[PDB]
Amino acid sequence: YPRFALEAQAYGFICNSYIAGLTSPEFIFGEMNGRFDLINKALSTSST
Amino acid sequence: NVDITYKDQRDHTEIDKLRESVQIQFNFTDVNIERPQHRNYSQGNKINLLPNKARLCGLSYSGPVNLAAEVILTAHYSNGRQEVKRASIPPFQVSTFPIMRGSNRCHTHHLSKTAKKEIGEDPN
Amino acid sequence: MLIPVVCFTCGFPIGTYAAIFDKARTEYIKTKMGGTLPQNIPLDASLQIELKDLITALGIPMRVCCRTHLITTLDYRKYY
Amino acid sequence: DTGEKVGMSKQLAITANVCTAGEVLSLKQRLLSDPAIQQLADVSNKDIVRKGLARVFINGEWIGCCTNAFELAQRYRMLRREGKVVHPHTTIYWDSMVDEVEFWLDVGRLTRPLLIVDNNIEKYNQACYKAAEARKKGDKDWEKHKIPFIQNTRFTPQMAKDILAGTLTLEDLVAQGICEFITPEEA
Amino acid sequence: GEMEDKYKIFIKNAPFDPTNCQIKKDCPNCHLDYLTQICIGSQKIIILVCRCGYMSNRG
Amino acid sequence: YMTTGAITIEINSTKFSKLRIPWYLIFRMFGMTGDDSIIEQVVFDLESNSLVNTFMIEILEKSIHVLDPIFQPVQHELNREKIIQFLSEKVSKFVSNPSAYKSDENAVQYLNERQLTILDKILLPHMGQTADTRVRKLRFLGLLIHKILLVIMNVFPPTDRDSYRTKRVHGSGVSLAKAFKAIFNTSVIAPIINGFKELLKQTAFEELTQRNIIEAFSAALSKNTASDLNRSMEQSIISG
Ligand SMILES: [Zn+2]
Ligand SMILES: [Zn+2]
Repeated sequence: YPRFALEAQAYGFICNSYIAGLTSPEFIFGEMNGRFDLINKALSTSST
Repeated sequence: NVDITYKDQRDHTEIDKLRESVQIQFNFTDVNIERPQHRNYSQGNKINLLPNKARLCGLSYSGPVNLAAEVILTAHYSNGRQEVKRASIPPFQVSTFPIMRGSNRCHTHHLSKTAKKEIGEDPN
Repeated sequence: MLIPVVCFTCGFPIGTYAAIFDKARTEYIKTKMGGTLPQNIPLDASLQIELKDLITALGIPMRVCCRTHLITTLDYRKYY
Repeated sequence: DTGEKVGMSKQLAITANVCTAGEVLSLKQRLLSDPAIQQLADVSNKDIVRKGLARVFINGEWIGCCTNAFELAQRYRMLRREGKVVHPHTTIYWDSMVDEVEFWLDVGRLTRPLLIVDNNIEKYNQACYKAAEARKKGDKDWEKHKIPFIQNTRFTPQMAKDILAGTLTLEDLVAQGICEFITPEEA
Repeated sequence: GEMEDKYKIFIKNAPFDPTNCQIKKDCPNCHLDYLTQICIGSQKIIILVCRCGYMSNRG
Repeated sequence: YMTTGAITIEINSTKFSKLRIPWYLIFRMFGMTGDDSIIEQVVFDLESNSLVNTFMIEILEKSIHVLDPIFQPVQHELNREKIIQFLSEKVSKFVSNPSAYKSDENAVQYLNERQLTILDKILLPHMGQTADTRVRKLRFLGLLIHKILLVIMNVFPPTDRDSYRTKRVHGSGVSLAKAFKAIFNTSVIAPIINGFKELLKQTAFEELTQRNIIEAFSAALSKNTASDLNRSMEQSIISG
C-alpha cells in the first residue's frame, strides 16, 4: 500500500470471509492479529 | 602479522649485559585446506574420511589445514645498534578445521546420486 | 514403501493389482503427454490425468478409500 | 506456538535468499568517477546545505554528494537491470525524507526476486501536456490527444510455460530485466 | 510547527517518491492529470504536490 | 546525550575500556578547534535561523559548557598535542608512574604518535586508517551527532529495532571465522609470547641462532595450544 494510503484495506479491513479465501495483505493483517494473541497468552504464564 | 617487543632478562655474560629487549615479528605465508583424512592404524599416510564413517565412529569430519610462515626477529643493544635474523617455515599442518557436508571440501561433491547412495549416504 | 497389500481403510486386496496398475499407469501417462523428457514432464501435470477408467479396468470397485490408497501411495523404488 | 520460543525462531519465505558480499571496490571506483558526484573533499558543508546537495553512502561510508539523489539512485537502478555495470544483488536505497542515497553490497542481506512493473508515464505526461496546449489555446476537442495509462509486467504465459519446460531460469529473467532482487532496505 | 522544516525535504521529494499516494486531480501550474497527496503530522495536513513544483497551502 | 546537556562519545574496542569523552575534545584533537567551524560540523550552517537550527545551536552551545570530572583541565585547551598527552596520562595502563616520563623528550613523541595512530584506526575505521581520512572522520562524526539531535528534536522517530532493513543474517561461514579467530587470540600468540619469555629467561640471546628460533616456535605451538584452541572453538559452537 502506498504511503498515506486512505483506503480502509490499507489498515486492516478484511472484506473476505475465511470460506472465500483471504488475499496476501488480508492474510498478513490477520497474521499480525493472531501473533498478538499468542504473545499475550505467553505473558499469561509468566506475569501472574 | 604480529610485531611486539619483550624485555629480556638473561644476565650471565657481559654480552648478555649489552642487550635491552627482543623485537618479535612474524607472519604466515601460504594457507590451504585439504579434505578430511583418516589413519587406518597401519603406520602410513592419511586416507579419506567418509562422512558416514565419522558418524558411526564418533570422529570429526574435519580437514587438516596447511600453513607456512616467516619469522623475522630484531635484537636491540644498549647503544642503539640492531641485529636482525630471519627464518622461513615450510608448509606445516597446523590443525584440523571442520568441513560442512555437501560443500567443495566434502567427499560427496565428486560423488553423484548413485555414488552417494552406494556408500551409505542420503542421495536426496 | 510400496502400494499396500490391502486397502488401509476397508481391507480390499488392492495389492494384487498394484504392480500392473503401476506399469499400466506409466504407459497411460506416456500416451497423454506425447514423448517428453522425464523432467520436462511437470509433476503437477502427470497427476491430472484421470485414472478412473484404468482402475475400473483392473476390476477395483468405486470405493473412495481403495482408489485413494492405490493412486496416492508413494513407491520407494522411485525415491532411492 | 507455546512457551517463550514464540517469535524467536523465524523461517525464510519460499523465495527469500541471503546475499553474499559483492565487489565494493568496483562500485566505489565507479561512483568516484561519476561526473554527477562532487567528491567529499571537493565540497564543504556550507555548500551542501546552501544548494541542498544529497550525500551518497556506499556500504556505510560517505563518499561524496550528488545534486539530485533521486536521479542518481534511479540511474544506478537502471544500470543494475543491465547486469554489466552494477551487480544485480546491489541494494540501492534512497531516503527521500533526509535526501540521501545508500549503496549496499555486503553479507547478510535477505533478498527476493520481484517481477518488474513498467508503464508509459512519460507518454501519458506528454499527451497531457499537448492536451493542455490545445486546451488553453481554444481547441474544443483537446481531450482526444490524451492517451490511456498502461502499467504491466513483462512476464508472459509463454515464459511460465518455458520455466515449467526448463528452458528458462531465474538468472535468465534477471538478465533481461523482467525481475530484480529486492532487499528489505530497497523494498 | 510543521510543513516548513520538519518535512521540507520530504515534501520537495514527494512528487518523485514512487511509493506516495496519487490523487486524480488536475494541476494548475503544468496542467497534469494527477497530483501527489501527503498527509503529515497529527493534525493530518493534506498537501497536493506536483513534479512541476506546484504546492498547495502556498508553497 | 544526558539530562544535564553533555554530548559524550565512548569508543568500545579492545585497547580502551568504556571511557566517555565530551563531543568537543574528539573534534579538537583532529585539528579543528574554532567553535564556529565545530558548530558547522554538526549543524552544517551558521546562517539559517529556522527553528531546527536555532534549537540545534542552543543544545550544542549548552553542551560544551559542562564540567566533566575527568576533562576539567582540558576543557578550554587550545592545541592538540597536550590533549593527546593527557589522553596518554589517562588511558595508558602500563604507565602508572607519572611526572617521570615527562622529564625526557622521546617518550612524549612516542605516546603522541601511538595515540594518534590508534585513534586514527580506532575511530570510524570504515572511513580509513591514515591521517588524510581524519578530517572527513570529523565530518561523519558530526553527521552522526546531528542525526542523534534530530531524534532529540522529535522530528523523526528513533530506530525501529525489529524492522529488517537494519538486520543481517550471517550464518555458518561468518560465525565460524569470527570464532576461529576469537579463540586464535588466546591459544596461539599468547603462548608464543610466553614461550619466547621462557626461552629468553634461560638461553643467551646473542648465542641464540635460527635453530633455536625454530625450536621455540615449534615448542610454543605444542599440543596444548592446538588442543585448547579447537576445544574452545567446538565448545563455543556447541555452547550456543
Ligand atoms: Zn478400501
Ligand atoms: Zn504540475
